Amino acid sequence: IGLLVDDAIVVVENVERVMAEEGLSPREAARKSMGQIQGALVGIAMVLSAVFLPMAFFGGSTGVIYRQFSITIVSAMALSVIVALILTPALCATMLKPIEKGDHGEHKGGFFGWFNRMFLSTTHGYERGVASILKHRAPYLLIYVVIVAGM
Amino acid sequence: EQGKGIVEAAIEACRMRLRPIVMTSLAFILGVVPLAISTGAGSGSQHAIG
Repeated sequence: IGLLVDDAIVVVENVERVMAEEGLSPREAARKSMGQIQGALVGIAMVLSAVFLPMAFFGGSTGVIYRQFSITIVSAMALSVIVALILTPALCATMLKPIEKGDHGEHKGGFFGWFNRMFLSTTHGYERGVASILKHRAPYLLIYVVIVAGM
Repeated sequence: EQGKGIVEAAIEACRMRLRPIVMTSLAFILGVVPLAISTGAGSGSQHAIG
């Protein structure tokens, strides 16, 4: 259910992202956004099914344990990419036609419009953070080797 | 492949994609903390994965 609700939330953010950054039409928003997401979403299927397929190939008493685990995962993730490519591009374009006026999280209803501004401050700090990673680039790669000594 | 290079592209990529990562992170954490906190029938096997 965790990986099954992952892809149910990674696909609505991509179609609201073009509504937020461009104000594009909410019908053609799916064709505009998921024209470059349909390849990635069908490509994550053959890696998320390949991290589970060979473990269901074992024999003996552990084979009956390892099968009906991996089968119950691949049956969930094999059709979720299909319903993510079929259903929700139509449903974001039919039962969701939002046109926001005026506010951008300032008023928001009440005073809870500070949380998205805090999120903006964290990503504004995060781009400076990855710039400070790309400052010298040697210690942040040499700490990776002392990480994998843990492995 | 459109207008940017190498170092500048990966910064704007994570600036675009920081919101879905923290979207799935809190959801996946809070969905699996019940079987990591709960006690009872089969909880000793739930705690081996949660």
